[PDB]
Amino acid sequence: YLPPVPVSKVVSTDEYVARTNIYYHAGTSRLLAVGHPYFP
Amino acid sequence: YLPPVPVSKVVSTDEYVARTNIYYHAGTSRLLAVGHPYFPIKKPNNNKILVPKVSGLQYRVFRIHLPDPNKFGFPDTSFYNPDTQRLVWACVGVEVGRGQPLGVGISGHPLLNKLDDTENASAYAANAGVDNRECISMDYKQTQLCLIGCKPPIGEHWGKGSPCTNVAVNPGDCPPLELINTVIQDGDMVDTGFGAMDFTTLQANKSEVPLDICTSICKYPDYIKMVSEPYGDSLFFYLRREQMFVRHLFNRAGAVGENVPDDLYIKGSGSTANLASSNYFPTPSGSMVTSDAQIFNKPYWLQRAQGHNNGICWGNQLFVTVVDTTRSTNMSLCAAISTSETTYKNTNFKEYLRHGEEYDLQFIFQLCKITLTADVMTYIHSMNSTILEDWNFGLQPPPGGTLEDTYRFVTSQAIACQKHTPPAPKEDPLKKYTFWEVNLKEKFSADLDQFPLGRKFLLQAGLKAKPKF
Amino acid sequence: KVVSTDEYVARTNIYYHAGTSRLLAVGHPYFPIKKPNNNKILVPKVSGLQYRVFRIHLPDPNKFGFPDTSFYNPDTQRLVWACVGVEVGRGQPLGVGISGHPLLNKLDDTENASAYAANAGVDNRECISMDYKQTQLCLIGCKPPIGEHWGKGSPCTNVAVNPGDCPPLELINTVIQDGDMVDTGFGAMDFTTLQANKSEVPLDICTSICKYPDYIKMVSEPYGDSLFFYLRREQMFVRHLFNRAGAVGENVPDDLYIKGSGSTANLASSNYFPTPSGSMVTSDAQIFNKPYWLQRAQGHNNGICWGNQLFVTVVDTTRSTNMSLCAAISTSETTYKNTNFKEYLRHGEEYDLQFIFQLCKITLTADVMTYIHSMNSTILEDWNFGLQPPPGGTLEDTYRFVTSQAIACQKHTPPAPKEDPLKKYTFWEVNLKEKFSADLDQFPLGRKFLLQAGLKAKPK
Amino acid sequence: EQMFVRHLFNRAGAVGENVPDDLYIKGSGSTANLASSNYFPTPSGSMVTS
Repeated sequence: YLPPVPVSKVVSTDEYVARTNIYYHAGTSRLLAVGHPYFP
Repeated sequence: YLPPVPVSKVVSTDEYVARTNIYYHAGTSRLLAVGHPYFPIKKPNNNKILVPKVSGLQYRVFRIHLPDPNKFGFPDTSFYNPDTQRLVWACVGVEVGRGQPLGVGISGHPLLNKLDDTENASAYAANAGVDNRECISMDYKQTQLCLIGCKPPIGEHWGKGSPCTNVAVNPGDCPPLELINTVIQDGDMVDTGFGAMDFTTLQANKSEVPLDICTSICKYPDYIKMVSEPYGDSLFFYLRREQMFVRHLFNRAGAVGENVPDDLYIKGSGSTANLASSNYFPTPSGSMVTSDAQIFNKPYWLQRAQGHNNGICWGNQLFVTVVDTTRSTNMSLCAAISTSETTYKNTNFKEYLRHGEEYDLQFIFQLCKITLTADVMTYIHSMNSTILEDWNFGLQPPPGGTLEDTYRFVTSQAIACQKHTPPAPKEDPLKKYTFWEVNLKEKFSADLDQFPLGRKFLLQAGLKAKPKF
Repeated sequence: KVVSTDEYVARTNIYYHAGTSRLLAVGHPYFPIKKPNNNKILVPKVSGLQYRVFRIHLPDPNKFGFPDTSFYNPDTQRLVWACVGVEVGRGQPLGVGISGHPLLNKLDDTENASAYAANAGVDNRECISMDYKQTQLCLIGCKPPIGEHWGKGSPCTNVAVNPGDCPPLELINTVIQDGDMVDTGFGAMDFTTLQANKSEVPLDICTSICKYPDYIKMVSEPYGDSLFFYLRREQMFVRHLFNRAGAVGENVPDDLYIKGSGSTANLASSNYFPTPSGSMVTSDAQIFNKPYWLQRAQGHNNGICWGNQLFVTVVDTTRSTNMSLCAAISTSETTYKNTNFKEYLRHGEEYDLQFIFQLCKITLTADVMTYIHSMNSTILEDWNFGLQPPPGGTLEDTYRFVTSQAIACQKHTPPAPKEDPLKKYTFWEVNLKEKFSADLDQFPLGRKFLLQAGLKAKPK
Repeated sequence: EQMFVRHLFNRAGAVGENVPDDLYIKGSGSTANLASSNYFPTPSGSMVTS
């Protein structure tokens, strides 16, 4: 044997991507849920 | 007194070996096993096993073959002469994956020699009848360990040998004890905290412990004798954590072997006319299990080991032995033989017990070459000569002797002559010793980047693998 | 003005190592085994709770030449060994053992009682057991470990002691011997003398005097050569609360309470004692199977072992596990019976010792000679410096004596093979004399000694 | 995550399979019959910390 190299490399994303200067944020107000534990 | 020179004094393997630039990886998909904890399942009339007996407390023994490097060419092979030299694999780093959700299992026995509680008793105990054995269970000591090296792990246990002959042994005598080393086989049992020995021979009652261990010989590793090896190639590395604590205190019940000399106490009377049995044994109790003390699912990195081997695996062969108590959870399910009747009854439901097992192995490796001179050849031939066979110098070949030309005579076998059978498959002397097997031979790859584990190997050494575009 | 030994001593370039194969011991925990009529022991009594005492001889260095001996004058000087580093191997699978006693003075539970207790009969003793305090310790030095215990002395004579009096107490040092017992948390004393009942504690300790080290007096030694080093870890916690039952020695003055009646007409016994309870054992708190490295110790000895002698004493509670097996006197009958099975109890023991050593020389002057001779002069005997001119002008041999004409009756001088004056004090023994080797590389332990200082692995 | 043991119980129902005898010795009287073999733990949460 010898390994053939039929591979496309799957690559680290940080290769082609490019980082910018800008940031944002958003968030929910809050979440609230009520129910019974044992059965519906 | 010196006294002489030659030993030649075993050396650090890192002397003559040289390290290369290339690395590889391969790993199994994964492994799973299913089997009842308590006893194996077989057809009642037959001896053939219907279902294999498996439980976490069974040890695991992994044997792993590697394909001969020197069959395996390279992208650029020029950098060495394959004639004057050889290639040998080296093991840099190792991982053990374990995927089950963590939880404790357990065992018991239906009949167990017991008197009563020793912790608190209002009045003196009752008279000893026949067979007060009861159905009681306990948890085993929690434990984690890991073992790696090219030679099988070396075990030890208590056991009975032959009493020196002066007094003729009568039935009921105390059999003498002997300390015994042995090779470790799969399916063997961890200590429960009762120590490594043979219950089968030394325990006649057969009821003195919970089932799982009653049959076989629990064994335990001796770091000393192992690490004591001159080459260290038994094991070059290991880790362990374990803990235990007391829960209950009981009494054996049976014929007293010996009574304490009176002078160690004072005569009783009435309820105290007689002395209760002297025996006591603890009930081991596992403790809080944490995600922290898990020693797995985390990479390891080796450079220097107590032995002189540095990650060298001779004969394309490598051993790993690992045992966990943490996944011991036993799921229990029920099947209904009759689905119609709407009144609950204990009659309708059989019960079975099956236990899950989840392993994975991923092994880094490094590549190495060896120069040959006499001293070289000598030094090896001392260590293990069998190694030489699978390699080809040169063979020796025989300066060590040649066969005298086996007789081949043309006979139908119907002629008056003996049988002859064409020989020689066997390459393993240890084939006597059974244990779990996996083959990797096909799985190697030359690019770390594509695997989860490896890229850490990069990250530890940094060094972009060179994905530029 | 005692001085730091490191003043006059000088350190050499050479090291050695040797060690035992292993040590192995078997015995029964609770009492020794002997032929019933005889006094001869059939099986030795052994349990982890017994202390261990290791005595180790070294061969005289100055009998032992060197590859190149030129670097010193063996006449003007000597050679003495030094102990750099030490290891204790322990191989058993870790697990806790236990003890009890079939008869124990007890009343009833003190923790919760619905109604007042019953009337005291005669002998309510019961069969109850407990776990001992888990403990680990280590001891190293050239003089034996000094123990201490409670004990009874002689009361001053004013009042004549009547039976039933409180014996006064005495604090007593002694040399520590093998087979002696750790504290259970009941403190070092003699039960045998001070406890008449003999049933008040579980068996193992009932016989002998448990003892405990006094760091003070020991470390108080002016030369420190008792022990130069040590470590300890231990823990305990409560489990149960009980009452003695017996004749009241003294009643509390009433004013400390109010009179009862009915059920409360009488006062229950005042006594209480805890039941010690060992805790969860871990692989971490194990202090063993790991190297040690000494440079400076509290005493002025720096690893000097005089008289080729060295002491190690170590006790563990962690391996106390007691395996129990059964033999069948009748193998035939298929109906289970408690009749068929005798029971025995045996307990395992595993030790190993590996000792680094360093090599050292001593110059002599008067000041030298004096200062030693002060410390321990017996040391000078085993060396060659001390002279000591002898006498002995004339003798008369009269030969021959069996000839039965009476010349005097005869030779009386055996008395001095005696070397150890402590030969009275028995304890476990091992001889290393034969085992030394000159090269660390071939041993598991040593190469670490290299690694700690690095240095070359040496060529090839 | 973390867990530890609290109690030890027995299923009750039709026995799926009986252990081969040779792993024990015949009972009698109270021991004439074998209790069910099963066991299962009762998991117990532990001290929660901030």
